Amino acid sequence: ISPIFQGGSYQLNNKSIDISSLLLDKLSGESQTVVMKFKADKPNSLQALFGLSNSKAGFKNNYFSIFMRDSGEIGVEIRDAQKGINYLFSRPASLWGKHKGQAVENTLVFVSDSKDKTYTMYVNGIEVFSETVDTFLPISNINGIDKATLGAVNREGKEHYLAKGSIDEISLFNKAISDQEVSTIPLSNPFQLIFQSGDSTQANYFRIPTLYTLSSGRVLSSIDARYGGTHDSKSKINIATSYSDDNGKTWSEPIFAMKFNDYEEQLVYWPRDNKLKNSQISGSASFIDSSIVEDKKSGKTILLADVMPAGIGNNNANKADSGFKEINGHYYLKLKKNGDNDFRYTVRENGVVYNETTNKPTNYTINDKYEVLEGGKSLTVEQYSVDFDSGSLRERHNGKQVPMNVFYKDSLFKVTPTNYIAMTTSQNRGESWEQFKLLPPFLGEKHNGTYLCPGQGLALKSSNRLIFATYTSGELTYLISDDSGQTWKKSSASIPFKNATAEAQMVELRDGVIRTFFRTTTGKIAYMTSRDSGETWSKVSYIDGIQQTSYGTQVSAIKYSQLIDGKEAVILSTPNSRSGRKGGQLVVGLVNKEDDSIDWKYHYGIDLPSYGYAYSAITELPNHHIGVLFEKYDSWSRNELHLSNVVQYIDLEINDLT
Ligand SMILES: CC(=O)N[C@@H]1[C@@H](O)[C@@H](F)[C@]2(C(=O)O)O[C@H]1[C@@H]([C@H](O)CO)O2
Repeated sequence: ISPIFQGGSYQLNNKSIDISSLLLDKLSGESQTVVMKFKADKPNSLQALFGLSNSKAGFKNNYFSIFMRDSGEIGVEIRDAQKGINYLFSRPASLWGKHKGQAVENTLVFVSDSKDKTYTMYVNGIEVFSETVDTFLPISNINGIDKATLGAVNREGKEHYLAKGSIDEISLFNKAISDQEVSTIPLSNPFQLIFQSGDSTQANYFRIPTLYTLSSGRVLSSIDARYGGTHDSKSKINIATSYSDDNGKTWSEPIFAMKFNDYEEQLVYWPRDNKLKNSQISGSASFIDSSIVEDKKSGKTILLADVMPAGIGNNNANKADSGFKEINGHYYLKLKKNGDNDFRYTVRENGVVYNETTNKPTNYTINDKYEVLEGGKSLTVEQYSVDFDSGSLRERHNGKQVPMNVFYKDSLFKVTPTNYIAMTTSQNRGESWEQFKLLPPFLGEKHNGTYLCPGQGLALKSSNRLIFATYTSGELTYLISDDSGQTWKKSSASIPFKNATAEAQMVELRDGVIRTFFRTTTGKIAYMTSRDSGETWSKVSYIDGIQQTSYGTQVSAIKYSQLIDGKEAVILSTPNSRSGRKGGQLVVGLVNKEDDSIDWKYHYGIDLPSYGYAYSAITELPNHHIGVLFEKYDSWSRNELHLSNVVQYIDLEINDLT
C-alpha cells in the first residue's frame, strides 16, 4: 500500500509545524502506520515528534503523540477522555543521537493495529515494544481531533512538548503493515548487532560483551546470553560467542562456549512493570562474566567465566567456602548427596566419586561435562521451563530428560552453593568449544571463588604467559598461566576499597610492563602497574579527567599498535558521568616514555552525554580500525531492565577519535 501522506525536511526548532490540512482528511479506518526518519542530537528533556490532537478548550487529554526523552526513551500517548482511555507505552534507551560527531537518522515505525488490538513500535530495525489491549483506541479516532502537528502537541491552543530536531521523512498509511513489510523499510543505522533476540541463543537479553582480535585476523566476541531478563545470577545465563573474518563487517551465528541444560533456552518477554520486573529465575544454574585470550604456543583460544550452581548468584554465594576440600596440596570438588546434611563426598582423579566418611570410592563418576554416571551409565533429571501464564513467574518441569549435572538443583550429587571459575578452549578459533573445567581455588579452603573480570585476558607479547584478572574483597587476584592454561597460580594485589566490584582490564605498555585499569567505589577509575610480567604490583593511582558513579562501571582498554602524535597510545572505553551509566567515551592516552605516565589527550563521545553507555568491549581490528561492542543503555538503572537489542557494535577510525 502507498502512503496517504508523505512529507520531508521539516526542521523542528522549538516551534511546531501544522500539517492538519495535508493529513487529517486523509486518515481513515481504524488501523494506521507511521514511518518517520528523524534526527535529534540536541533534544529537549521531553518532546513530541508527531501529534494528533483535539486542540479545543476542555479537551486537553484527547491526543495521540509520538514522544522521546533526552534519555533516549521513545514512546506514544493515546488519550481520549470521553472513552476514559489514557494509554502510555514506551521503552527507555531506544534512540541514537550522534555518531562520529554527526546527527544520526533514526528510523521509527509505529504500527496501530485495530484487528489485533496491538500497538507496536520499532526504532532502527528493532522492536522496542508491542502492547495488546482489551479496549483498542484508533489513533485518528480520538474524539474531536482537529490538529496534526510536528514537533509539539497542540493542547487547548498551546504548544506542549516542543521539539528540537528534524524530521527528514514522514509517511502515514491507513493500514497496519506486517512485520515482514516493516523489515523491508531501509535503515540508516550507525551500528550493527552481533547477538540479538531470536538468534541461535534464544536469549531475549544480552549483557557483558567482550571482543578479542585473534592472530589469524578473526575477531572473536563473547557475551552473557541472559534468559531471565537482564538480571545477573541467580538466573539462567549461558556464554555465547560469534566471530568476524572481515574486520567486523559480518558476524557468525552464535554458538555456546558454556551452557547448562537444567532449564530450557527460552526466548521470554520479561515483565518491566514495577510489580514483576524483579521476577528472577531461581532454580537454574548459570554462567556469568566471560573473558577471552589467545595462546601463542598451542594456538588455542581460551575463555573463562564464573559458574553459578542452581539458584546461586553473587548475592547468596557462600563466602566462607571454596567448594573444594584440600588434601596434601590437592583440591577436590566436594559433593552433597540427596538426603545428607553434610558434604560427605569428593570428586577425585578420573572423576571418581569418593565417600569421605568411609574413605571408599563409590559406583558414581563425574564425567568431563560434570555429569553424574552410575556404573558408567548416564543419570538424568527432568528439565524446567519458565512462564508468566499464572500472572507471576512459575518454574516447572517440562517432561524432557537431560543429563544430570552436579551444578543442577535436581541432581543426586550437588556442589557447594558458591561461585566458581571455569575455563574452556577452542582449537578452531571459536567454531566449537571444549567442555569446561573448573579452575582450582586460589585463596584457600574457606574462601569463595574470586570474580572474573569480564573482557580480555592478557597474552604477553614476548612470552607464553597468560593473565586473567579477577577480583575479590580487598584485592585484585591475577590468575597466571605459562602452560596454555593447564596450570594457574595467583598474584594478589591489595586495593584500598572493600566490597568493590573491581572489574579490571590490562594493557601491556611495553615488554613485561602491564598497566591495569579498574572500576572502584570512589567515582574514579584506578590503575596499578607491574614491571615484572604480573609477579608484583604497584600501589593504586587514580585517573583524573574521567568520572564514574559511586558504584562504577566496567572499563575496557587496549594498547593501540600505531603511534599517535608520535607516541605510544592506550585507548580506554567507559561511561563518563557522575550520575549514571551514560555519556560513553573512548579516551585516547599518550604514554610518556620517561616514566610511563599517561596523558589522556583525546575524548571521543560515542553518543550524547545523556544517552546510555554501560559495559563495553574494544579491540584493534586487523585493519587498525577500532571495534566497539557495548551496552547502549543504563544497565544499573532500575528503570531500564529487560531491554532487547541494546548491546550494539560500531566501527571507528583513529581519526574519528582525535
Ligand atoms: C558475578 C556478577 O554478579 N557480576 C555482575 C555483572 O555481571 C553485572 F551485572 C554487575 C553490574 O552491572 O554492576 O556487576 C556484577 C553485579 C553486581 O554489581 C554484583 O557484583 O552487576
